[PDB]
Amino acid sequence: PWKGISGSLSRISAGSVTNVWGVNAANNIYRYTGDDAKPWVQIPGALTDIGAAADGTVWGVNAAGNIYRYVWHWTQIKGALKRISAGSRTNVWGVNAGGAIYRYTGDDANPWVQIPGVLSDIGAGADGTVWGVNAAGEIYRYTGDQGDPNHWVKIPGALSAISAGIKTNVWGVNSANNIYTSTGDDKNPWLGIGGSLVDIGAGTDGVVWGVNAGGGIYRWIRD
Amino acid sequence: PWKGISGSLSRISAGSVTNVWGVNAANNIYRYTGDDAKPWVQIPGALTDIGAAADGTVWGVNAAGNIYRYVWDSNHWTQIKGALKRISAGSRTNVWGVNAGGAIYRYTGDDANPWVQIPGVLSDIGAGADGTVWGVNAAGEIYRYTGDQGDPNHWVKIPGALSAISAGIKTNVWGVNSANNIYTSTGDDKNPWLGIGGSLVDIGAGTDGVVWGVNAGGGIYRWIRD
Amino acid sequence: PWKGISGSLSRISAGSVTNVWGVNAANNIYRYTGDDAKPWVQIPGALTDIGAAADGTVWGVNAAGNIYRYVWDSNHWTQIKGALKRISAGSRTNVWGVNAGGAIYRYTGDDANPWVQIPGVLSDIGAGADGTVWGVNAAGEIYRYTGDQGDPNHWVKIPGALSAISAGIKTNVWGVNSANNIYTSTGDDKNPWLGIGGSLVDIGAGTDGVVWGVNAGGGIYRWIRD
Amino acid sequence: PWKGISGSLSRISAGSVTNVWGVNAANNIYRYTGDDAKPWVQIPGALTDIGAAADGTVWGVNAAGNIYRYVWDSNHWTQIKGALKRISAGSRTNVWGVNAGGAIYRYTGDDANPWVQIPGVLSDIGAGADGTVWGVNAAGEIYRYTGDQGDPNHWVKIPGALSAISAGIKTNVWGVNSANNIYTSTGDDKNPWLGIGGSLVDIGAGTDGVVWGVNAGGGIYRWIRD
Ligand SMILES: CO[C@H]1[C@H](O)[C@H](O)[C@H](C)O[C@@H]1[Se]C
Ligand SMILES: CO[C@H]1[C@H](O)[C@H](O)[C@H](C)O[C@@H]1[Se]C
Ligand SMILES: CO[C@H]1[C@H](O)[C@H](O)[C@H](C)O[C@@H]1[Se]C
Ligand SMILES: CO[C@H]1[C@H](O)[C@H](O)[C@H](C)O[C@@H]1[Se]C
Ligand SMILES: CO[C@H]1[C@H](O)[C@H](O)[C@H](C)O[C@@H]1[Se]C
Ligand SMILES: CO[C@H]1[C@H](O)[C@H](O)[C@H](C)O[C@@H]1[Se]C
Ligand SMILES: CO[C@H]1[C@H](O)[C@H](O)[C@H](C)O[C@@H]1[Se]C
Ligand SMILES: CO[C@H]1[C@H](O)[C@H](O)[C@H](C)O[C@@H]1[Se]C
Ligand SMILES: CO[C@H]1[C@H](O)[C@H](O)[C@H](C)O[C@@H]1[Se]C
Ligand SMILES: CO[C@H]1[C@H](O)[C@H](O)[C@H](C)O[C@@H]1[Se]C
Ligand SMILES: CO[C@H]1[C@H](O)[C@H](O)[C@H](C)O[C@@H]1[Se]C
Ligand SMILES: CO[C@H]1[C@H](O)[C@H](O)[C@H](C)O[C@@H]1[Se]C
Ligand SMILES: CO[C@H]1[C@H](O)[C@H](O)[C@H](C)O[C@@H]1[Se]C
Ligand SMILES: CO[C@H]1[C@H](O)[C@H](O)[C@H](C)O[C@@H]1[Se]C
Ligand SMILES: CO[C@H]1[C@H](O)[C@H](O)[C@H](C)O[C@@H]1[Se]C
Ligand SMILES: CO[C@H]1[C@H](O)[C@H](O)[C@H](C)O[C@@H]1[Se]C
Ligand SMILES: CO[C@H]1[C@H](O)[C@H](O)[C@H](C)O[C@@H]1[Se]C
Ligand SMILES: CO[C@H]1[C@H](O)[C@H](O)[C@H](C)O[C@@H]1[Se]C
Ligand SMILES: CO[C@H]1[C@H](O)[C@H](O)[C@H](C)O[C@@H]1[Se]C
Ligand SMILES: CO[C@H]1[C@H](O)[C@H](O)[C@H](C)O[C@@H]1[Se]C
Ligand SMILES: CO[C@H]1[C@H](O)[C@H](O)[C@H](C)O[C@@H]1[Se]C
Ligand SMILES: [Mg+2]
Ligand SMILES: [Mg+2]
Ligand SMILES: [Mg+2]
Ligand SMILES: [Mg+2]
Repeated sequence: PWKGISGSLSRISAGSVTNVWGVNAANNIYRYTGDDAKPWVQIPGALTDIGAAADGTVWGVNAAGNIYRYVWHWTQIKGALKRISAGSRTNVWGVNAGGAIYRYTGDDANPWVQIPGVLSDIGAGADGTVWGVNAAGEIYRYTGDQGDPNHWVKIPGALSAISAGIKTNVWGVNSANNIYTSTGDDKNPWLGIGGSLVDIGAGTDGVVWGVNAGGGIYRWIRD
Repeated sequence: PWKGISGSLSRISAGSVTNVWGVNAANNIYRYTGDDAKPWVQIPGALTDIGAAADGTVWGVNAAGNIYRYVWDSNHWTQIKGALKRISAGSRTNVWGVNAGGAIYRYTGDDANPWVQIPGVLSDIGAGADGTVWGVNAAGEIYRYTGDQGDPNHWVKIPGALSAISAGIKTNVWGVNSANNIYTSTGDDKNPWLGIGGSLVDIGAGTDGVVWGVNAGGGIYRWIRD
Repeated sequence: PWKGISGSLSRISAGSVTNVWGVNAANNIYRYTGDDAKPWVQIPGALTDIGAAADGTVWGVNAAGNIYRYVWDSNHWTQIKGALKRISAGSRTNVWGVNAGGAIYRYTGDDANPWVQIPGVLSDIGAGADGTVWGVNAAGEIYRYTGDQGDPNHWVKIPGALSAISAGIKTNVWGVNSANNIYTSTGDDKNPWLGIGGSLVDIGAGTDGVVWGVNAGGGIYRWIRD
Repeated sequence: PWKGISGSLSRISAGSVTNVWGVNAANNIYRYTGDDAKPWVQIPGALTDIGAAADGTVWGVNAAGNIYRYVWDSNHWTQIKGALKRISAGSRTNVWGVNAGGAIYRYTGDDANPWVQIPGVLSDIGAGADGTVWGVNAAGEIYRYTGDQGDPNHWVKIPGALSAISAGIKTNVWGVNSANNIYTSTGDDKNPWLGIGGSLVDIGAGTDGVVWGVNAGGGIYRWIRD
């Protein structure tokens, strides 16, 4: 099931059990302390989406679309994005307000390359896994680095938010707030997990965190 | 070549050099200690197959078909609903099994609804930390999973014949045939197996390259490269 | 058994076979080179404890209690505000320490506000790449962190007595007691430790299975399995 | 020291102990089997440089400059548009090359638009699983990539001279100079290299610490620590 963790967040990302970040409705930024009794520290800045990777990589975008990378507070990286996901230093993707899709090049002076397609959310994993959903709710998995010249393969179902920590840990929520996890069977690809969430973050190590419409925060209790 | 390790085991699984478990003919459970002078510690419980992952995840099944996950606390094991005969854990997120009728199952991550059936028929399976999955059927035919890579037939047949298989990562795949001959994957599907000297009935191939096996008389071996 | 490695060190930390660091009695800092013929290179600075992670992260504290993180450039170290006496780095995201009054701290990832106090009292701590954390208190009592797993008491006591502890991953946990006796975790909380021949005063257990130690006379050892 | 391994190779790359590939003077391709008694299996195709990652990713270039990625199925290789002379694969997401005019390229993850030029001029490059990238230029000057860390000049020069370099992770960086002398990085940019006994013309340094090399007469060696 799910365990409630005190606090309020509107978007959340989990790269690993030790790297979990979110933003609240007001755009305040928080990182998970590892202490469930005192679970958040506020990190200076303002963001509306955030992507936290297994290796400690953290990227975010603000309401205007400005893009930032955490420097271990924030360095702006040129461009404009509306949603962002970071699975690792080398696998960072986002989408802009118009739905265009970009992947980070690793060159801060020329930081994005556009990837053909249209998406409204995206999840990028440490292992290179990339999944997305479009405005209508259609679901895609990236194949453009695997020889597919149409880049994306549609996977049945409908989701509004998605997160991929690894090939084997992919979760999303539909517009109704129903929660799904990928089965690993493209012909029968989702299994419903009880609960209601509006955003979700799935880590490479299996950790899964989510927030519901009211801002309540949950960690999946797999044991 | 192989280094002989003291003790007696019937099935074995290796996820990493620090997470290697086995079961003996009496169904006792043992974990490798890291010291070849005192290699095994008995973990309470009874199992007939076991899967141990690099991330620490350990799953097992017993003679009745009951399914267990190790909980790393003083309760030791939790029973997960269902019935399985063989099991393999590549990681927390990549756990597969085969039931007594040869049906194939993948763990869903929901203990309340824990398995989805994956099409096919197998007799042994090996799952890895990177999502890699290989299986063998009762006639010895060998398959690698493709159902998460857009293949509507779920599995691709790889030439050869094996009776047990293990695949802790895409790059470390090993099996044995019914005659106890040992093979490792070349990574070339058109020339897929290299014979390795020795004799084993079960094998465990870790994500980190460790390889452990057991032979028909209970003898235990670890692979030595240097 | 242990292989003796030349040189002299007082404390040691191993994150992986390629990231092993120590300090000597003079507070000089050394990094393992990967060649047992010329095993140490002195890194400029002065420290009394050090934590080295598999991901390359290295943290240290000096005799004054000052806290440093290695920056992997010609500046070498950056001072992080606060005071600590012992430190362990499992990864960039999992760094813990204990101060001179036994209070426990976890790194927040914000150098401007770097520590949160975790309830408890300890004298040594070992943090891993998977989030695993073990500690010991001054009476030798042993604890494993549970405060990120819903436990309002933050730690579970594990039977036994140790004075130094290291835990680079859930599956590779080692310690020494005040008499210099060496123990490794069995993974069974009801039968938790296996004695290992040898004698050490500090130990470092890597994510990849590497294990290094130092003895009371400064002697340095690496664990050999094969 | 080095262990000699049978066979003959001209260039080599090691991503992990289980993913090591090379090419010989005839441009034949070989993969390491894991058994030093029968160490190589020829993989069909022709290449002049190769990069093999810990995650299984393998890229290569041929004498014409054509670029290939291994597809782990019976087709073996897929050609990727462009021309390169040297290549290194740290992981699926971190692949770099140098073309015959010394221009530097990073893989974009889009086979239809596969390369972005990174400013600079190099003659060899080594990329790691953690994003680490090192290069050398034709005069032997050594650089480490900083262009993803806010540096508008993209590279920092590290003292010394090398002709081939490999960097499977931040903590395992090795090279050779034009005189075939072997060096490993100390992690101290002000005292950056340790000389290692032996003689090699190419080297591959894995994410897991494995190190392989080849010498001018085709001789193949693996580094042994214990
Ligand atoms: C993460 O939850 C936040 C919440 O969003 C509020 O900002 C509140 C004032 O602070 C809590 Se953290 C105690
Ligand atoms: C990440 O937070 C940003 C914020 O969104 C504003 O752009 C502000 C002007 O700069 C801060 Se960076 C401290
Ligand atoms: C990622 O930022 C994008 C931005 O969203 C615009 O599409 C702009 C036309 O292109 C930049 Se990338 C130069
Ligand atoms: C991922 O982008 C999708 C897009 O959202 C549309 O569904 C379009 C019809 O197909 C593309 Se896939 C090139
Ligand atoms: C993930 O897609 C879901 C979809 O959102 C609907 O809830 C539908 C009723 O079930 C599908 Se899963 C067959
Ligand atoms: C994660 O789903 C939550 C849901 O959002 C509601 O808060 C409900 C009251 O509790 C469930 Se937890 C089964
Ligand atoms: C692992 O080998 C075991 C063996 O299976 C027997 O249980 C025997 C009683 O003890 C040996 Se060593 C623990
Ligand atoms: C793993 O061992 C199992 C055992 O096989 C029995 O099913 C017993 C009922 O439960 C133990 Se675990 C309490
Ligand atoms: C994995 O367990 C299977 C079991 O073997 C049976 O096929 C049963 C009909 O379905 C269950 Se799925 C809980
Ligand atoms: C893996 O399952 C195999 C099965 O063993 C049979 O060979 C059957 C003819 O093919 C299925 Se693949 C759908
Ligand atoms: C792995 O398959 C083996 C098979 O089991 C037989 O030993 C056969 C003689 O050789 C094949 Se490898 C061509
Ligand atoms: C690591 O051992 C050191 C030792 O601590 C002394 O600094 C000595 C001067 O040199 C030996 Se070897 C570098
Ligand atoms: C790690 O070494 C430290 C040292 O202990 C001193 O505190 C000195 C003030 O700073 C050096 Se790093 C400049
Ligand atoms: C980690 O440093 C601690 C320090 O030891 C003191 O307890 C001080 C009162 O609080 C600081 Se937290 C910056
Ligand atoms: C880890 O801290 C321990 C402490 O050392 C004491 O044993 C105390 C009685 O228990 C606390 Se656990 C809240
Ligand atoms: C790790 O704990 C040790 C302890 O330090 C003593 O050596 C005691 C005699 O044995 C216990 Se292990 C039962
Ligand atoms: C890897 O070494 C090879 C060598 O390059 C030659 O192709 C030779 C014909 O066979 C040796 Se061993 C496969
Ligand atoms: C990797 O080998 C290549 C080879 O070099 C040739 O370019 C040929 C045209 O293609 C083979 Se792969 C079909
Ligand atoms: C990597 O290939 C390069 C190539 O070497 C040339 O510089 C060409 C002008 O640009 C291509 Se980028 C497809
Ligand atoms: C890596 O490229 C180097 C290049 O080799 C030259 O040394 C040039 C003077 O500096 C560039 Se760094 C912009
Ligand atoms: C790696 O750089 C080497 C260089 O190649 C020369 O061997 C020189 C004599 O020594 C430097 Se290391 C100071
Ligand atoms: Mg997201
Ligand atoms: Mg098995
Ligand atoms: Mg320590
Ligand atoms: Mg190379």
